[PDB]
Amino acid sequence: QNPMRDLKIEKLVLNISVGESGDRLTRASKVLEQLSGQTPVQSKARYTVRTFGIRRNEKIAVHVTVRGPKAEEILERGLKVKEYQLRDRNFSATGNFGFGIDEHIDLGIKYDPSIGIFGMDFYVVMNRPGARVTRRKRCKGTVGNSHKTTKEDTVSWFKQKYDADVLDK
Amino acid sequence: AFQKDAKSSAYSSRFQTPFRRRREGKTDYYQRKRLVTQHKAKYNTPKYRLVVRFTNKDIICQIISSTITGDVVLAAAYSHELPRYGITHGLTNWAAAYATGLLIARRTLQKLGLDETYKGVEEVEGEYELTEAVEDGPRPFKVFLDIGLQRTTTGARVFGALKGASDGGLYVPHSENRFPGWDFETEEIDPELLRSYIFGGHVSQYMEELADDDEERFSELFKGYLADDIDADSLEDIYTSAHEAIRADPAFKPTEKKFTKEQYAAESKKYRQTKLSKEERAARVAAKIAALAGQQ
Amino acid sequence: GKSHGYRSRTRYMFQRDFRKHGAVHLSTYLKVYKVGDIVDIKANGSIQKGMPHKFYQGKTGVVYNVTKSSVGVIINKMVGNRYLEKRLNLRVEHIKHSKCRQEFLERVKANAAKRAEAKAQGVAVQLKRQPAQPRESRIVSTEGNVPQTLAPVPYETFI
Amino acid sequence: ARRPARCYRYQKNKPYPKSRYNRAVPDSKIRIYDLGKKKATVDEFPLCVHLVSNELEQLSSEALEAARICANKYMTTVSGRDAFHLRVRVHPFHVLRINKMQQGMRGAWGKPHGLAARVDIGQIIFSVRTKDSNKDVVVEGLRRARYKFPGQQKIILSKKWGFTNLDRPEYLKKREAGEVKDDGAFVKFLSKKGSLENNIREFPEYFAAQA
RNA sequence: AAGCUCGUAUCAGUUUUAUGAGGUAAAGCGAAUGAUUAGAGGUUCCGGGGUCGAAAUGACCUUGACCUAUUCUCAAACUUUAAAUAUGUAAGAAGUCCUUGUUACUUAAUUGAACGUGGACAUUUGAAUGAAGAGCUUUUAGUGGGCCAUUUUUGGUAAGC
RNA sequence: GAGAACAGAAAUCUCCAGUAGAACAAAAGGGUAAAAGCCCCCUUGAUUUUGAUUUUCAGUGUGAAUACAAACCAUGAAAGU
RNA sequence: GGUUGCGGCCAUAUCUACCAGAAAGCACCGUUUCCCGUCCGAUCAACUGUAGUUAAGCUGGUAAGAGCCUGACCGAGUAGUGUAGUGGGUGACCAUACGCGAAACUCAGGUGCUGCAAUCU
Ligand SMILES: [Mg+2]
Ligand SMILES: [Mg+2]
Ligand SMILES: [Mg+2]
Ligand SMILES: [Mg+2]
Ligand SMILES: [Mg+2]
Ligand SMILES: [Mg+2]
Ligand SMILES: [Mg+2]
Ligand SMILES: [Mg+2]
Ligand SMILES: [Mg+2]
Ligand SMILES: [Mg+2]
Ligand SMILES: [Mg+2]
Ligand SMILES: [Mg+2]
Ligand SMILES: [Mg+2]
Ligand SMILES: [Mg+2]
Ligand SMILES: [Mg+2]
Ligand SMILES: [Mg+2]
Ligand SMILES: [Mg+2]
Ligand SMILES: [Mg+2]
Ligand SMILES: [Mg+2]
Ligand SMILES: [Mg+2]
Ligand SMILES: [Mg+2]
Ligand SMILES: [Mg+2]
Ligand SMILES: [Mg+2]
Ligand SMILES: [Mg+2]
Ligand SMILES: [Mg+2]
Ligand SMILES: [Mg+2]
Ligand SMILES: [Mg+2]
Ligand SMILES: [Mg+2]
Ligand SMILES: [Mg+2]
Repeated sequence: QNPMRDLKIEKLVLNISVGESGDRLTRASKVLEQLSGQTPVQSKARYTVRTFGIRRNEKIAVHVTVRGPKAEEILERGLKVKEYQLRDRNFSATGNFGFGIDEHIDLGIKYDPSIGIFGMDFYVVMNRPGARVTRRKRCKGTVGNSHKTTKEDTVSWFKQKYDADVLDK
Repeated sequence: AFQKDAKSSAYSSRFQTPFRRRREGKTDYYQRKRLVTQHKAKYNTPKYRLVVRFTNKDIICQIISSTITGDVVLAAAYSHELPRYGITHGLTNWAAAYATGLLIARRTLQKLGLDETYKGVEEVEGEYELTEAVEDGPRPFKVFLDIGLQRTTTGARVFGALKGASDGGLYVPHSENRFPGWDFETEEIDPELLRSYIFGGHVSQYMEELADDDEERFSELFKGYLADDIDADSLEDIYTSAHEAIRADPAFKPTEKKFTKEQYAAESKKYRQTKLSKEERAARVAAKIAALAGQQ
Repeated sequence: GKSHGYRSRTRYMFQRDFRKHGAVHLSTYLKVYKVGDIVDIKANGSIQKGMPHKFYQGKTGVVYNVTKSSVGVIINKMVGNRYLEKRLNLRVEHIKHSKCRQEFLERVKANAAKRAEAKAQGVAVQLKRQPAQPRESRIVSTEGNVPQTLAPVPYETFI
Repeated sequence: ARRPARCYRYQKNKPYPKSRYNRAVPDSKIRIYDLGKKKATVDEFPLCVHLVSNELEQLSSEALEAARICANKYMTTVSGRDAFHLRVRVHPFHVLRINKMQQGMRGAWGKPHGLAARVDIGQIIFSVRTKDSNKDVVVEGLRRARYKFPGQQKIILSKKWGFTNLDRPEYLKKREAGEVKDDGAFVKFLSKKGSLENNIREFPEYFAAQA
């Protein structure tokens, strides 16, 4: 049965992978600030590569997580840019989904040649109610199979509202 | 689950399971050991915790000692006993937590005999105090807060219960800095605020600020405050009389109870599946290998 | 060169008892010790503080003193041709109450019972312990049981 | 430069494996332990004959391999390279040292020299499976590998079907019933334990109690 | 060597009983780690090769790696299990139970902890065997190259090493 | 393992599985999972006094270690450490 | 008998897959004025018990289930071992005498017990 099990969106997490720190990265932070409204979070390189031109702990890529209605907007507003067509991939067998778009200008958000042009990673975490059981302190449990988000259940949820397309096979 | 996930014999065999109350996310043993253990030169002297727990909107207060067989409840007070004392709603909140502690404080200290000596503070101006040792007479009852897995944040209601047990006359060693009105940026306690929380004036001010700025929400939540004709201003005297009510007769009314234990056993055992016999289970296999196997 | 440090040779000796790792269960600290108790010493690798030296592993002694976290034990360790008195300061995790006297404490309050319950009856006691005696005579029946005659079997191989 | 095999014949030292603590050891002269038709099915080769050791001694890899040749060679050229499965049952895991050579006896711990298999009394060295009609070819096969070894070993007719664990009638009883299904070179057996579900999936020809 | 204080007393290169400790031997490897022979069945948008091809997140052979259920063989410096021999403690009068004193320690508390005053029960008084007794003190010699045998066992092909 | 623009075997983001297969300066062996590991917050108990104890042992010394006593402090709501 | 709070033992309590759960409880659940914490009221904090739900947790049952536990003249008196001989054998090794005695294996049975306080057709 299906009373309380519906489907909420847990969170949407945008992320910008840039191959360095400094000006180019603090700009990618400005992009996500005025887009999220919440201040974003920087990430440091995990090790050193030198073909990717990075030293460990270098400050590579900012990102942010957004929850609730505010995520529905940046979902749809970016979903538009994809013309509401994903692939049979893009959906994890564990139930979430994500895509990516170059040129943040292509959803809202004017240009500013002092801020440049950046591409993004949109990723969207789906969970039914009572997902707290996994995340709380006391009595931390796991969600039963007849609750856990599947790929099927999410694609069928996606092909419905938003009226988008799955494509591929 | 997922095919290439899950688990082998090897894995499951050599797996050492945690304790029960750790597999249940109920008990923090690292802190349990450090709360329970007694100085080995005090021998059988019990070390009594104050267990303060919060269900969804019921408050448990137990003064508890330990034994290798189990624990031992000296006295216990639940915040759902507050109706007896004049609190019918919002018995979860900070000032509900306070009173429940004061209930547990008066309750034990009574059945101990330290009732008339060691009354604690009747005033409740909210100044910082712990109950002092009465000269040439029994030292106070000593009890240590068992917070459980509750997170320690400044203002949290787990320390509300502390304040009521401490103001009730128990000796419960505590610092100030986790009470609301603890100034972060100076070590200073605004008491005019802490009184506001002991009497509920943070909830009363929600009522008032939701009187003229919206009534859609003020009726949704704060519903019952209408239906009994209680609007904010009286909230202070409600609790102020509950304190009087508690110190007057703490003695713990048990429920009248209606239907003997044997009764509850009967009806509830209807709804409980019972196990099987190997003979019954052997017949279930023999059935399967009849049908499923032999080509219909 | 040689290596003689304090915990040398103790690899399996301080090991944890398979699938028994982790915290020590809480009873270990609820147990209560008084001067005069006999305790057995088994060191617990998980508690590095207050650890007995490996020589006292598997050794029984008598507590001479009791402190916050610890009991002192005295052990007769024999060096050369004599015994010397060693006193050890042990965390309670390394010490369990000894059952070595329980058959004596059982037998004292038992020998007290059959003492009173006999004398008040007019004596006839016999409360000292006796060893296993040879068994008495008996008559084994052939009823339903006739001897089944066995012989040695020949050589086989079966591999 | 190979010291006469007389020198390592007996088991005088604790097992000295190639290890993190050894590391320098050479390679076994015998690298292949399964010869002839080893893809063959369990039903194909009922007759099993072992080479069995009567001593507690040590067999060099160089004597192992040299015997493996002599036995597999005789068998292929008479009964044919598909007529038998020769299984060397003994792996030379234990390293023989040597003190090569100026001081004489100071600091005499040797360096790896060769490898040997440590062999029990009654422990099987070679195992061969064929069909009963090939017996006398197999037996003379091992009998010549005998000459390649130190110390008495005796050839023995197995009471067992091939390399299986079952005596020939007990394998037949189980195989004409449902319980036995093919694998690899070996077989698998239907267990009366475990999930009933895929116990029936595998072994479909049981659950009749007939042919 | 000199003794000295005592003496059925206390004593033991022994057993029995009760209760501990141990990771050697064996054993184990379709249990962890590490080694090792053989196949069988699976999984690749993905290690490489080849036919089809404009290609494909293409299909088809293919050989590897992995996964699954099996299979042959091993460990001084591996191991779930786990001996035999060897080993700690206990088997009473320095014991057991009652009553209720002392304190500055400890308890919420005459609560406890420790040490006691007063009271109850004798040698079948608490297993075996032995006991030309047990306990104690002082002072001083020589020695401080060792070697052999059964069993365990290291280095060495070995050795009367 | 399954997912996300440039992004590839290796960059950052997310979910699932995860008895520890990691990490804890260093050799190895113990030990450790709401920790003993990782991130953060507050600090100086790495302090004062002088005894006992364990290993090595002659039951000397040294090294190292343990459990108390008497201070003065740290930290935590607290038990504690 | 159920449930809850605090437990003891710490897999007969774990794992995998499904089914069932009355009343109460627990829970999920609603809000962000306040104390408090976050990149994000997801966690954490406060407020509501109002506005919803048995879906999840939780409890139980099912499975020739994985694991785990217990037992047995199942294996096996086997392997190993203390003791003995002017025992056997060139040796490697082995047999016997008086004792002690496993592990795997095989088979059968089992799948948490339980302390304190409160609560409940
Ligand atoms: Mg198995
Ligand atoms: Mg664990
Ligand atoms: Mg804590
Ligand atoms: Mg050394
Ligand atoms: Mg020395
Ligand atoms: Mg230390
Ligand atoms: Mg060297
Ligand atoms: Mg020969
Ligand atoms: Mg050893
Ligand atoms: Mg070993
Ligand atoms: Mg061995
Ligand atoms: Mg074994
Ligand atoms: Mg292995
Ligand atoms: Mg491997
Ligand atoms: Mg390919
Ligand atoms: Mg003895
Ligand atoms: Mg005598
Ligand atoms: Mg005499
Ligand atoms: Mg001299
Ligand atoms: Mg001299
Ligand atoms: Mg000298
Ligand atoms: Mg020395
Ligand atoms: Mg040193
Ligand atoms: Mg209900
Ligand atoms: Mg359900
Ligand atoms: Mg729960
Ligand atoms: Mg089972
Ligand atoms: Mg002999
Ligand atoms: Mg023998």
